[PDB]
Amino acid sequence: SSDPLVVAANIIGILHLILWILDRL
Amino acid sequence: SSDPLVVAANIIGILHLILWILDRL
Amino acid sequence: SSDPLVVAANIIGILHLILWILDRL
Amino acid sequence: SSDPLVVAANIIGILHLILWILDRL
Ligand SMILES: [Ca+2]
Ligand SMILES: [Ca+2]
Ligand SMILES: [Ca+2]
Repeated sequence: SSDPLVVAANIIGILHLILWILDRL
Repeated sequence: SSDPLVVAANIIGILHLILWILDRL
Repeated sequence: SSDPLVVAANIIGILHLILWILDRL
Repeated sequence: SSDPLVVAANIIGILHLILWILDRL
């Protein structure tokens, strides 16, 4: 299986990066 | 039995995301 | 082996940190 | 033992959060 906390970590990090890039652009 | 390291990572990432959103708003 | 999801977490985090530093400077 | 890839994830996120706060403050 996969750790649900690591998936959550990825989701949070990906969203933060995406929202920040779109904010700047 | 969750990994505290991974829990810490989620707390940091989520706090950072929330603090950044609220600052931009 | 290493968890691919933890590898993705590092890649995302360090990319975000690098892009933000570069943006600011 | 602790997973070093998870330690690094915490170090990156913590550094990034701190740098961003200090930059805003
Ligand atoms: Ca503000
Ligand atoms: Ca710039
Ligand atoms: Ca500044």
